[PDB]
Amino acid sequence: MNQQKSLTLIVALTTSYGIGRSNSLPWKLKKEISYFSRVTSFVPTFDSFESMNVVLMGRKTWESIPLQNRPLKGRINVVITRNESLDLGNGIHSAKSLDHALELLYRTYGSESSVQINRIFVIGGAQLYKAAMDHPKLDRIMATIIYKDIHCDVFFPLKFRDKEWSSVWKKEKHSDLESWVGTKVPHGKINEDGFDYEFEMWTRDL
Ligand SMILES: NC(=O)C1=CN([C@@H]2O[C@H](COP(=O)(O)OP(=O)(O)OC[C@H]3O[C@@H](n4cnc5c(N)ncnc54)[C@H](OP(=O)(O)O)[C@@H]3O)[C@@H](O)[C@H]2O)C=CC1
Ligand SMILES: CN(c1ccccc1)c1cnc2nc(N)nc(N)c2c1
Repeated sequence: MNQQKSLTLIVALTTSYGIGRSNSLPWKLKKEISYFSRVTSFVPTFDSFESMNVVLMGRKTWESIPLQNRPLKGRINVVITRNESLDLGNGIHSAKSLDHALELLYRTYGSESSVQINRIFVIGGAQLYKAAMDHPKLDRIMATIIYKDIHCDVFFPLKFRDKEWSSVWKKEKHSDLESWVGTKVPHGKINEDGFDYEFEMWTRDL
């Protein structure tokens, strides 16, 4: 009683699949973070009476977030680590794998509980992204494509926008991005502190 919900991956990456620098983001793009926050937080009106989304993230990503911004507010946060240690935790769930997270989530927020899960997002680590791309339930990438070869030292693990992956991964119409996301979303290049970036949505049949 586990594999009912698909997973969505959300990432901002350069054209050379760069995602990370010295354990942080290699840009500072306030509107891109606003998009990330709205997408990961958005629940249909009828359902936000008790439903919330889930953000699953790697322990190095969790450590990368400024303390003022943990746990990611208004979403259920779950940190994936092989080391059942202590992320001294507000209510900070921890699991040793992406499947252990889902089990913990379905156990914790059951069809009877006061808080109910709406959508489930994987928000990073390269290492956690790698696990997600291998997961049979993952069917959607909310990608922010950043059009600058920004120097990075951590890379998204699977070239999903490249030719070799084009039979599996398909980029959806911008109107299809909107209603999945449930809001008007800028179409085309956005410019914030020197780079062009744009919002994309890719899917892969289960
Ligand atoms: N969209 C973007 O642009 C994003 C960029 N980032 C950036 O990504 C970089 C971090 O990526 P990365 O270093 O790969 O870090 P991760 O966040 O993937 O954290 C890696 C660690 O988390 C745990 N982990 C990850 N996957 C699994 C798994 N499948 N099973 C069990 N444990 C797992 C392990 O923790 P342990 O060692 O405790 O066993 C692993 O050592 C940072 O620069 C951050 O800024 C992060 C999110 C988004
Ligand atoms: C890790 N992260 C973050 C979030 C809040 C504060 C500092 C860092 C972050 C920031 N922006 C993100 N943008 C997208 N499109 N996808 C992600 N997984 C993103 C993740």
